[PDB]
Amino acid sequence: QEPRTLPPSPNWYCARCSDAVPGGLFGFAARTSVFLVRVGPGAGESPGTPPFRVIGELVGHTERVSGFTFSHHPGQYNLCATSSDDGTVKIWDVETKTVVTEHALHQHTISTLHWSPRVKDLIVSGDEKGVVFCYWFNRNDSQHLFIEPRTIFCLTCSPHHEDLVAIGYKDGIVVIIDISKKGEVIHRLRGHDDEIHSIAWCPLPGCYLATGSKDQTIRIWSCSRGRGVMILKLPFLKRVKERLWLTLHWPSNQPTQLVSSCFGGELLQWDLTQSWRRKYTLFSASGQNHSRIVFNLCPLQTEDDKQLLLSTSMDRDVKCWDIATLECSWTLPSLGGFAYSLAFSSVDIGSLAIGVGDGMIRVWNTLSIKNNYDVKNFWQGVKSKVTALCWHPTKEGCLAFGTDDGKVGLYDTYSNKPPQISSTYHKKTVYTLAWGPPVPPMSLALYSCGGEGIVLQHNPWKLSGEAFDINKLIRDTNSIKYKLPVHTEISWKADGKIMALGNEDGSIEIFQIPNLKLICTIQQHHKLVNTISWHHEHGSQPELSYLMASGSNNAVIYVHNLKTVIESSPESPVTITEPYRTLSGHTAKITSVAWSPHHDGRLVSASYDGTAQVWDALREEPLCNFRGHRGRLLCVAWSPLDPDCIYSGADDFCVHKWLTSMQDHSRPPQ
RNA sequence: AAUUUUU
Repeated sequence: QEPRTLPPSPNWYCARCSDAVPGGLFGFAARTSVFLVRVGPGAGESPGTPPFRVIGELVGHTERVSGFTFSHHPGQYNLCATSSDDGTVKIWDVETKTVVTEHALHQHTISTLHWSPRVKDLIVSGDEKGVVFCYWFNRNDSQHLFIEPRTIFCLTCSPHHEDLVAIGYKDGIVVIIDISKKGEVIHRLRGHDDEIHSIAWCPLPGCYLATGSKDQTIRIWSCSRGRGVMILKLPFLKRVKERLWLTLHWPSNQPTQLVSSCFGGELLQWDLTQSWRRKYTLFSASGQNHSRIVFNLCPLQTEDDKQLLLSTSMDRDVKCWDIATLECSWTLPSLGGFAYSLAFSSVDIGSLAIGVGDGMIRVWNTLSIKNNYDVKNFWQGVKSKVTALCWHPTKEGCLAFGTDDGKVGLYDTYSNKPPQISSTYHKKTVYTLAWGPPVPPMSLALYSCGGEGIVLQHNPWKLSGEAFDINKLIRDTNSIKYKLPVHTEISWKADGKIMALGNEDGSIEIFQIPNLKLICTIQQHHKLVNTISWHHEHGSQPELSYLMASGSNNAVIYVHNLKTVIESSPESPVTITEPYRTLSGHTAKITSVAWSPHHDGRLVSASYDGTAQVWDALREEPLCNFRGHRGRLLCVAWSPLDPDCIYSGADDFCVHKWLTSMQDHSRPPQ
């Protein structure tokens, strides 16, 4: 009864594209949005489950968000500012999730921005050209500063001095400017030999400064003396050149300690008291750690007075760290491509496979009591966009996948093995996979449909063996010498006695089990058919299994009843020109349709119009419309455990789990 | 694992 959101991956190589504020609110730049996560007691989570929840998304930017900064002024914790490759800096209100005000002052790509800790309405941003804008949103004032012709990597307002800002550059230079003095350089800090990844000011006054660099050192500067006081060299730890991003977190609670990032995304707490010994402590001493570099660290203090630290990483995980134990309280996984596919296993209830465009299958254990985002990654053998997924009907852990390259493979979810790869490769992208009875000349066979329109029948147990093109059986059995339509969808009836094929011309053909005799042809659709779905067998009316839903590049959805024609098994093929039911309201093509396992005659549709709609197919009534995605939907799967609950993925790198009863709208937008 | 990735 709780909606969940699998978000896009936090953006890489940004000095500050994630922040957090007291009372458990965290924000991180993913793709062209910022995602807000409530963490701590106020998340309202059930006990025994990580106390975090995705609650909001900041939609508005046209391009990659490069920077994100919360207001840390008491009473103003709801406002935040972002930066984007679209040249704009936007002030946001998290309560309403809308843009308070924006500016387009930078003339070059923005590097980072920072909300001033001493001026309520002052946000300072800087670009790759070296230009810095001081912006006071209260009365739209603006200051244009140029310090040096060098690329800015990071910038950090002094916490004790309103006029003091620290700027770190790609060449390793670090300078401290005064805003009152037209960004006059007060101090120039030379020592680093490589790009500056983060600047952290001492939380106490009396003016120390910490900098982290690709040159694998952390420097502590004295702003009064203007020179470095202490140099730290990142250690080499167990488990060619290694990528490194070196960010720093200087905890107010422990002024003595410093926590920076290390190779492979290890985290380190440095004890500055033991300067000469140069002691450090490794986070999670006892696979809870990141497997790739960490870009951002965000302190979060919950209302419980528990001190946490959120980390963002190239490994596409957001991790929450408890500062007291140095252990990982929870991890939030993320997607790095479009959610092309969504498949719920019949044998293993709860397990939902996700075909992602980053070339990695995710398996999400929806059933987990202890973990709401319990997701296992399968990258072996994929390496290509996963465009199609289909669980095995009987065998558990057996997962069939298809790729943009036309490759079809068979994964063992339970094993650590690489998947078996079918020797036969589709010429185009694999649109759909389906399990059904074997056909000549070949227990269950695996059927793959290529974007070139060829349906192939592979041997699951001898995937190395040549797959057979089903068109040959269709021609021989039905005595058909005309050129067969190119197939775009393959679907089996629940009994597996009937196979439906959808073709690029929009027609749909129905075949009988033994040797694929053509029983009937349906010509409702006038564009390529993307999706066909048969109704489940367990229902108040027995004849309900004969209902077939159909989705094409037109927005209209058709339902057909095939009990009359299937029962007749006529010697000569029958053509249906009239639909049993007509589902009208989408605005763009239909990518996927799915009948509900819990209710008779209830269909969910996904569409390029960016919405999913649920229908009572029998009364041709639109029940509810889900508008949470910000892109085109590609796939829908009904929850097999909850009747009100649906999963959809879209081209916005998002999977949403939403409740039919929670939607505010009945029908798709006009 | 690979990846300055974001079709």
